[PDB]
Amino acid sequence: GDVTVILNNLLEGYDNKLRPDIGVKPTLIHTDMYVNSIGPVNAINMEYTIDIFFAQTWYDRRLKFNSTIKVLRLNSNMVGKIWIPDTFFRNSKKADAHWITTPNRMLRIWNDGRVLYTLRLTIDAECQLQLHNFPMDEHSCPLEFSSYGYPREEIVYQWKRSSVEVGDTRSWRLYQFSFVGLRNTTEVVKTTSGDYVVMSVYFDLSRRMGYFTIQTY
Amino acid sequence: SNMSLVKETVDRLLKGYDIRLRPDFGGPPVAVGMNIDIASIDMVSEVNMDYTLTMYFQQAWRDKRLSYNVIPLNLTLDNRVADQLWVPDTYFLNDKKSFVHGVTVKNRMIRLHPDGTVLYGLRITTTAACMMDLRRYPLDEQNCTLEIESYGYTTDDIEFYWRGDDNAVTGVTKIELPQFSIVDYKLITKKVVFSTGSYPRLSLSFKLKRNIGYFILQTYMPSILITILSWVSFWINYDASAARVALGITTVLT
Amino acid sequence: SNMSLVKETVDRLLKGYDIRLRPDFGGPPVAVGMNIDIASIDMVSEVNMDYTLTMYFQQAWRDKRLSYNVIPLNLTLDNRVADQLWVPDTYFLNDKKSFVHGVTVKNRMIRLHPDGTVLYGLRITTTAACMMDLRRYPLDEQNCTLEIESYGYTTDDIEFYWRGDDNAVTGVTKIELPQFSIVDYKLITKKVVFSTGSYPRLSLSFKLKRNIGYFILQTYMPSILITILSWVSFWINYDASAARVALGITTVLT
Amino acid sequence: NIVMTQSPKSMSMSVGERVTLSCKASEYVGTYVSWYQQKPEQSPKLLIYGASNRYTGVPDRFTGSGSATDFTLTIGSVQAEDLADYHCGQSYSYPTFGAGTKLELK
Amino acid sequence: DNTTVFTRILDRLLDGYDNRLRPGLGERVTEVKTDIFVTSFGPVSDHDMEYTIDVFFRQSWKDERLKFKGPMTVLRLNNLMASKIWTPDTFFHNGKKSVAHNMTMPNKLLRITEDGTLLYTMRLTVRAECPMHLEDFPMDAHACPLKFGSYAYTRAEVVYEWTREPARSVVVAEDGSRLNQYDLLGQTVDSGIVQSSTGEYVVMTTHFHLKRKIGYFVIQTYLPCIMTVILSQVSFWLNRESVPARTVFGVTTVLTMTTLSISARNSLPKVAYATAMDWFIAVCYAFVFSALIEFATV
Amino acid sequence: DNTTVFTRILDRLLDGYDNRLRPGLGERVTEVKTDIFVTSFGPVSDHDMEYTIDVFFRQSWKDERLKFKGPMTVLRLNNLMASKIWTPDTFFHNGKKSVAHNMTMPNKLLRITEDGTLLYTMRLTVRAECPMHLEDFPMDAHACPLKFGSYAYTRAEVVYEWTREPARSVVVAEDGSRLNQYDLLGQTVDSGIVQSSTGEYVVMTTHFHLKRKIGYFVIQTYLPCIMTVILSQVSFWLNRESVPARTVFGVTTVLTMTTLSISARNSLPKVAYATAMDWFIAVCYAFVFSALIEFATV
Amino acid sequence: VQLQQSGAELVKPGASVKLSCTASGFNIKDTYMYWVKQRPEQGLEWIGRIDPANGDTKYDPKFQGKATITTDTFSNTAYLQLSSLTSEDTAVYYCARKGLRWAMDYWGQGTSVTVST
Ligand SMILES: *[C@@H]1O[C@H](CO)[C@@H](O[C@@H]2O[C@H](CO)[C@@H](O[C@@H]3O[C@H](CO[C@H]4O[C@H](CO[C@H]5O[C@H](CO)[C@@H](O)[C@H](O)[C@@H]5O[C@H]5O[C@H](CO)[C@@H](O)[C@H](O)[C@@H]5O)[C@@H](O)[C@H](O[C@H]5O[C@H](CO)[C@@H](O)[C@H](O)[C@@H]5O)[C@@H]4O)[C@@H](O)[C@H](O[C@H]4O[C@H](CO)[C@@H](O)[C@H](O)[C@@H]4O[C@H]4O[C@H](CO)[C@@H](O)[C@H](O)[C@@H]4O[C@H]4O[C@H](CO)[C@@H](O)[C@H](O)[C@@H]4O)[C@@H]3O)[C@H](O)[C@H]2NC(C)=O)[C@H](O)[C@H]1NC(C)=O
Ligand SMILES: *[C@@H]1O[C@H](CO)[C@@H](O[C@@H]2O[C@H](CO)[C@@H](O[C@@H]3O[C@H](CO)[C@@H](O)[C@H](O)[C@@H]3O)[C@H](O)[C@H]2NC(C)=O)[C@H](O)[C@H]1NC(C)=O
Ligand SMILES: *[C@@H]1O[C@H](CO)[C@@H](O[C@@H]2O[C@H](CO)[C@@H](O[C@@H]3O[C@H](CO)[C@@H](O)[C@H](O)[C@@H]3O)[C@H](O)[C@H]2NC(C)=O)[C@H](O)[C@H]1NC(C)=O
Ligand SMILES: *[C@@H]1O[C@H](CO)[C@@H](O[C@@H]2O[C@H](CO)[C@@H](O[C@@H]3O[C@H](CO)[C@@H](O)[C@H](O)[C@@H]3O)[C@H](O)[C@H]2NC(C)=O)[C@H](O)[C@H]1NC(C)=O
Ligand SMILES: *[C@@H]1O[C@H](CO)[C@@H](O[C@@H]2O[C@H](CO)[C@@H](O)[C@H](O)[C@H]2NC(C)=O)[C@H](O)[C@H]1NC(C)=O
Ligand SMILES: Cc1ccc(-c2nc3ccc(C)cn3c2CC(=O)N(C)C)cc1
Ligand SMILES: Cc1ccc(-c2nc3ccc(C)cn3c2CC(=O)N(C)C)cc1
Ligand SMILES: Cc1ccc(-c2nc3ccc(C)cn3c2CC(=O)N(C)C)cc1
Ligand SMILES: *[C@@H]1O[C@H](CO)[C@@H](O)[C@H](O)[C@H]1NC(C)=O
Ligand SMILES: *[C@@H]1O[C@H](CO)[C@@H](O)[C@H](O)[C@H]1NC(C)=O
Repeated sequence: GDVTVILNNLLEGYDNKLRPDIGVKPTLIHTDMYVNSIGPVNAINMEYTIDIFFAQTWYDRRLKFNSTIKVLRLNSNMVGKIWIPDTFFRNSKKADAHWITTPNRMLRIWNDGRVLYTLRLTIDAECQLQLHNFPMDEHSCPLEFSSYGYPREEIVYQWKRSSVEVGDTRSWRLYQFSFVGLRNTTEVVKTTSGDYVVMSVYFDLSRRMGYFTIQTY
Repeated sequence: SNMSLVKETVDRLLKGYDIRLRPDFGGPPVAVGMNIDIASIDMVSEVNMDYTLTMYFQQAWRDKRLSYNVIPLNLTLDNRVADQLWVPDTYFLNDKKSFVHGVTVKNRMIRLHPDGTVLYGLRITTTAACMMDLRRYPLDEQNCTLEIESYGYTTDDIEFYWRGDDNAVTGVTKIELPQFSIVDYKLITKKVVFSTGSYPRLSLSFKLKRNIGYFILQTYMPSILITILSWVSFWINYDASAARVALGITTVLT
Repeated sequence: SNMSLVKETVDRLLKGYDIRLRPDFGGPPVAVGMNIDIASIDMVSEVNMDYTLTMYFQQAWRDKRLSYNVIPLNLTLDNRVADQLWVPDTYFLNDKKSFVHGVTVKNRMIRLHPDGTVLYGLRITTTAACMMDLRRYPLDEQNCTLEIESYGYTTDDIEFYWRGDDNAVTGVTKIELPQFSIVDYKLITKKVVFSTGSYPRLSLSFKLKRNIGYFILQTYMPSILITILSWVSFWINYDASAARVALGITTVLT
Repeated sequence: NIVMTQSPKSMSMSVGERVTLSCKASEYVGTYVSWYQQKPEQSPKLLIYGASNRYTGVPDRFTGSGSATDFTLTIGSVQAEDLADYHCGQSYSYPTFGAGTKLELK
Repeated sequence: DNTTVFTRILDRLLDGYDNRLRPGLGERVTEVKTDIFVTSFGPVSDHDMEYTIDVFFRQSWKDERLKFKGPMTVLRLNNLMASKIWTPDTFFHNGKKSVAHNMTMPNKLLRITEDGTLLYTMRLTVRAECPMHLEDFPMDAHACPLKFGSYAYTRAEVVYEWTREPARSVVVAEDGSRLNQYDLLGQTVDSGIVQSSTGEYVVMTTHFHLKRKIGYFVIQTYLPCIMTVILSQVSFWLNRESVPARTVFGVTTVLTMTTLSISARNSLPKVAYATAMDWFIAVCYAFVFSALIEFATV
Repeated sequence: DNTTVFTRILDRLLDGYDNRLRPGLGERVTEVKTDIFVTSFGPVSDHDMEYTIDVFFRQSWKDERLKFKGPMTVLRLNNLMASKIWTPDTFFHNGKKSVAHNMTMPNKLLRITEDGTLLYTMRLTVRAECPMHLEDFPMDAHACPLKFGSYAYTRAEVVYEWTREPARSVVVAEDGSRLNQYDLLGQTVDSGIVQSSTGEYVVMTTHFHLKRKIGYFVIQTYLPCIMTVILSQVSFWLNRESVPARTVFGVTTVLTMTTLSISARNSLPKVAYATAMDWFIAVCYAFVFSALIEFATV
Repeated sequence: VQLQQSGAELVKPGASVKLSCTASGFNIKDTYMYWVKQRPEQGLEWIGRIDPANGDTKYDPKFQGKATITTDTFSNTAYLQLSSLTSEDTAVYYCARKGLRWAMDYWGQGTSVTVST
């Protein structure tokens, strides 16, 4: 098929070990996030669960192609063939993608080499709760992420105005907390291996005193 | 260009590369420098006699075969390359279960330098066995440790050292624990001998002191009171048997 | 000799071997004999309505593509050969979580015979669901089963039978349970019809009778003797209202 | 057996204005209600498949809605071609059609 | 021999086959027919607000590239063949942690018909989130959903449909019911669209209607609460002069109502609102406390 | 390069090598010398009737195919070489669940001597079952076994043996003891034969002898029981008029006895038979009741 | 794309009649084939359906035996045969194809089956 020929040409002479523009300029990655759910906030382990659809967009000069097909809509089969940024969540106790029935990954490539790569993730992010004022305490704690091995000189992350959007919020697992709102942030963090662009999303959570009223007051 | 040349050099580096043989297979030992960045110490448990430790575990060694001069920059490569490169078989002797984080990809770093150095980062959560002496509980201080050594390579083949020897472990100050305070930490280098040979051992140890404030109010205060009320029986006349007997015996039950 | 000969025999056997096709792909069904050696019934929980069974699961069938006559002895090959051969897609319908033991290596066996027979063994521990009727608890007798079935192959492609039909399952009499006893067991051969076809099913089931000994001294004796204590109210003088009140309310709290 | 009650049984509403056909189902038929148009002496033609989906080459004045048991078909503005019998059918179970309602102009 | 013809057929099928492209990529829309057989409806977890379900997940679609001519009309192939061909990337919208079973071998089957039709069934244990409003607890009923659809393929490329009549397309095994405190009244299916920033996706919905059984809650909370109330009541028949007796009755009964309250609240999740059992416990507590006040006034 | 000679040596060793065939497959018996170094004797779970142990499992055997002549006498090779050659498939007969640690890399060792001897070590955490009778609980000793042998290889193909003297082949690190309530007295080894449905196998057995420490059970169950008995007896010295006081003594002493009886049983698994602690609790219980009956009759 | 249903048939009472529905532009094996009768100036009523790939047939409970749906995958045709014909069977019989959301998207021109002497 035509798409088969295009995909064969794209991968021919392609080194997925090397990021785009390796010796030229930092690779600019645009990230969006759909907060499907903010799971329970259990203070005993000092963590909270969140289910998101993470999206990342960058430009790969090696993936340019000329054809009437304007976008190559692909499944997870190609995710491991092209270069993918090594984004990781810095405050995650443990996170895993979803693998049923197949890897919950999408890949779309445009004519100009732009790549869109989304995947489904559930993260047990850890954030310290200052339990002073509990159970009247209000918390606003983050979900940070960055590139593991690429400092700011090689990978730069950037948000979008409509990057972070939330679900319905009625089916969320928050029982003793209420989702006030969220804000995003970007900064540079000094690390043993260099300086990294760290992207943060803060979820403001207000406690519900109704349950603990009945329980103890 | 700066892409064709990079691809060419990386192809040359991995062509005819024997992953089975360590750098300087027949020669002197390879020197591996260790950095740790303690992301957190999640939970210290007395029942299980262990503690969980998330950290960025970095190892630096020099490999002649991975030296290049046609490009004046440090090549960070997609961590899938580590499956094609030799890396030291470091292991933690006193760990129960540990994993490398794997979202969105394996939290692993390989960085090459023109002189041949290789930086190998890993993000590891480790539940390490830490036997505790509870004679003075909850007035006790524990000494949980992490024992790092090479499995297959003896001291004729590998030597471990702390990269910096003082600022090799970072983030201990930023660590926070609900029940413990980190008094200090020490970095030790030594060699341990087994029947199979002698191996280089690094040890990272923390001094943890229990925060008594919780326990005072939680346990001692009810005890102190109950044993105070138990004295109320004295002020009551011995004629009234029921009140005094009930008070004493219920204090014993409590 | 006896080494190059065996190597070339095994190489010829695996040459042009289509793992995608069962023995007699277009012919009659392949017969698979099931042999089990129960190692232990590790735990039986009413909370989770399941039990844990460790066993040596053996399967025997004939693959004429794996027939050799140039060497007279049964061939035992490294267990990794099982990945290059065809094995029946047996599964346990009612297992919630199960695994093949993998220390020091995958606990798997491949034994070939000159006629083409293949003996394929696994050490499997599976947590299997069995709904329990607790109406007569703790005097109840449970009947927990393991349902062995083929997934993708219908009765036209594969058939299951118990090798021996009485000695197919061994080791049951040796099993000891802290709070149970194996009254008996049965081996059943039948067929199940699904929307996608008819499949062969084998069922190994156990009759478990709960031991009342623990429950006596755990729940029955305390209640009985609390009732005995409660009756003591009658012997006390009826004037002492407070004494009898305390006695009765204490019995209710117990 | 789901019974689809279709009302009104007939209409003589004036041309050019809104028409509302309401079809009700005895049981739950999630969104598998379809609307067919049957001009005199001719086979039915599918207008709405599923609930609130238009078939290819259908005038945009047709639009349907409905969730569990209450489904309706709306025409923005009647035309001379819309003088036909309309039937609502469910496909959640073995198919059953409504009594069908006749559209008339006057 | 005796299978070299079939080996040739299979090798020809895969030859020049791109499994990165859906069937009919440019000509048409891939229509996937889905079917579910529930071999067991697992226990419902209220604290986690999820339910477990073990299913045979069946999907069928037509692939022109897999047409073949041979002695056999249907090729019953191993599961490993399924990885070499294109298969739909279905995922469960509300699935939390689902395991694909693999003992002894991957519980998957692939069947290819000479006309190109494919049947692809897999065995799964799906753990899906079932949001619940527990205002009527323990006399509450829920419609636990099981939504699923395609990841990375929009309505314009992949659409899902039920293999047979929607009412008969989700089948629950009669003997398969691992529920302890729930009753499965029935299941209901629907098909819809998911509006996403990346496009419009087809979502197939199934709702399992569960009504909670009250026997356990009766025995553990309501009958004990009524008995505690009556134990507080009997103090009125007691002698007025037995002040210690009545005081002991009242205080012990109030302590008993507190322990039942605290033990009953832990069973259900830590929801903010107040459930029916909470109101019953509160009113019983009020009754016992009023009995205590009455004794105090006497 | 200095490394080219060793690459050539390793390529010649693995050329035409079948890792599917044991050394001396047709001619002799592969004799595997075994050795264990216990880096820590994990906790012993009485309730589950199991114990955990962390070891360096050492196995040595001779492979004539791996003879080489090079500048060095021993090849200390990366553990990935172990997968390229034949290794024995040792397994633990009574192992409930084992871990082959691979942090940061497979904790395996492979040393090839110029004459073809192999040393294959690995770090394992073995959770093994230890059947244990608790009649004398808490004054009970156990000999927890650790049986291991070959899977799929009969005594006519693979036989195991201890490297050093049998009394010196299982070595326990002096600082490596994770026991809390058990005392490790020593270990004994034995070698025997096991008959299975598949054939005759060599089984290597190690017995770890454990003595339970009584201090916890002393302070938790005995002193409370003796104190309860004496507290029940104090009621004897009280006045015969103080009827409510002695009644409260009796009832709450019995309360404590029942609480101790229920709280002692959960300290050990659900065993049908009665333990020594149960007999002691029952006797103290009978004494308390005896005292109560004395008060009631007087 | 089009179902070339047979022509109008005149049948004496009590005489069986065979109605054929010929499909073109698609393979009937792909989808279900339906049969619907409409009485003179009356609502439609489903008779039965056939799954040509499998061969299964389901019927309106009121048509058991009175109707028989069969297919010829080789001929790409669907047949409806009524065992016995009475005064109530004088209607118009339609052949329909299963559609997107289980809707009867394509209908045949219909056959007039009058029962008269
Ligand atoms: C110490 O030892 C540990 C134990 O060995 C070790 O952990 C193991 O690490 C390895 C490597 O890191 C893991 O292997 C990877 O797994 C990735 C997925 O991981 C998830 O899923 C697996 C289970 O795998 C099953 O399910 C997935 C999901 O779809 C399937 O992808 C698999 O095929 C497989 O399906 C089979 O099994 C099913 C049921 O069991 C059957 O029903 C089914 O029929 C199949 O038989 C889990 O094990 C993972 O859980 C673990 O990891 C998480 C990490 O967070 C932990 O949290 C958790 O606790 C567990 O520990 C996890 O859930 C794979 O994606 C990956 O494979 C890709 O990459 C490699 C490397 O490049 C390729 O070689 C490979 O071919 C794959 O690339 C192809 O596929 C991707 C799509 O994913 C494409 O984008 C890509 O382009 C490429 O496509 C090309 O090739 C295709 C061929 O595959 C071809 O079809 C295409 O057309 C195209 O040409 C890799 O396999 C392994 O899972 C770990 N196991 C465990 C137990 O941890 C640990 O690392 C060691 N530690 C150290 C320090 O060394
Ligand atoms: C926690 O426990 C560990 C282990 O017991 C303690 O490590 C010990 O540290 C001391 C002081 O650094 C070591 O003593 C040194 O011994 C060498 C031996 O040659 C000697 O040359 C030095 O002069 C020094 O005396 C000791 O060896 C070491 N223990 C082990 C087993 O290596 C640690 O100090 C404890 N506390 C903390 C906070 O880590
Ligand atoms: C589910 O069970 C299947 C059935 O065994 C597992 O498939 C097995 O997957 C392993 C791991 O990839 C395969 O081993 C690999 O072989 C390749 C060469 O083909 C080699 O390069 C790798 O290093 C590795 O050794 C194995 O062949 C394969 N077995 C078969 C017959 O399918 C599957 O892994 C299981 N899924 C999981 C991860 O739970
Ligand atoms: C545990 O429960 C299972 C499930 O009910 C019991 O298996 C049942 O065993 C009986 C007798 O062995 C089977 O009945 C037989 O059916 C054959 C069919 O050909 C018939 O020829 C015989 O006359 C007899 O009626 C029954 O089918 C079977 N249940 C199922 C579902 O297959 C089992 O006996 C129970 N106890 C134990 C110790 O396993
Ligand atoms: C999320 O990040 C984006 C980008 O950093 C923020 O977008 C800015 O929004 C403000 C409105 O308050 C505009 O005035 C700026 O021009 C926007 N910046 C850009 C680059 O478009 C957005 O505010 C952030 N959302 C938060 C913090 O909640
Ligand atoms: C940044 C971003 C935003 C949306 C997605 C996304 N991609 C899909 C594909 C399919 C389905 C069903 C849902 N997807 C969602 C999430 C969504 O829109 N929901 C849940 C309503 C991915 C990344
Ligand atoms: C199975 C069962 C048995 C007894 C209880 C129970 N627990 C209490 C606590 C306190 C008071 C006052 C009365 N209680 C009762 C009374 C009862 O339930 N009966 C009489 C049937 C609960 C469950
Ligand atoms: C750590 C600890 C604390 C208290 C006990 C304890 N539990 C009981 C129950 C009953 C009676 C009469 C006395 N008890 C005592 C105190 C005791 O017996 N001593 C001092 C000899 C046991 C362990
Ligand atoms: C490469 O890494 C070294 C590490 O010390 C650093 O000093 C140097 O500045 C880096 N070079 C560039 C061009 O960033
Ligand atoms: C193989 O094993 C079977 C059964 O154990 C036995 O009957 C047969 O003789 C063996 N073959 C050889 C060559 O020893």
